[PDB]
Amino acid sequence: VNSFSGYLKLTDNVYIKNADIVEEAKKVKPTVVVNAANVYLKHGGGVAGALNKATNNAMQVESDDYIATNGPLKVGGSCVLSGHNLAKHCLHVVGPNVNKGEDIQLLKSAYENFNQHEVLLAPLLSAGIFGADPIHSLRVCVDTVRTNVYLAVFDKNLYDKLVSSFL
Ligand SMILES: O=C(O)c1cccc2c1OCO2
Repeated sequence: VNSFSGYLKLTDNVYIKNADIVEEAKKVKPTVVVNAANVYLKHGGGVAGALNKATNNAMQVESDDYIATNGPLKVGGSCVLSGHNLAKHCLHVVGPNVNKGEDIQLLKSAYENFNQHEVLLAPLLSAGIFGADPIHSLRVCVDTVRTNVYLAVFDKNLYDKLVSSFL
């Protein structure tokens, strides 16, 4: 049993809810929240800007030190950093950004990072301002992630379309 409430069950391991991932993280304090990161960990907008704002920019300060030491992530890659006030840990995952021309096949590699964690609160990778089709992102998630993933979908309209169209 875990703390997640109000989710619709899609599969054995994937759950979905219409929710602001920031408000959800603040309520649940999950072990792992996933950030929709870029390779520079520049948390300007979308999910990353919202998560970082909720940490009062502490996420960005920590991220800048990580990049100064390690250099940029790979598209499809990840790193584990602090969850600050939102979670124990933040798994920063880089899905391909279609609005930069990145290979959508890298979305499966991105979701494979989730399998290193037993339970996660996450957004749909490469959705929103990363430009991918969220229906596709949900299918890759279901077909890739084997650990227990609680997906937060901010837009109610999109949430209802994802549920209604789910195979
Ligand atoms: O997927 C998004 O575009 C998004 C952007 C910001 C915050 C969020 C989101 O979904 C969960 O909560």
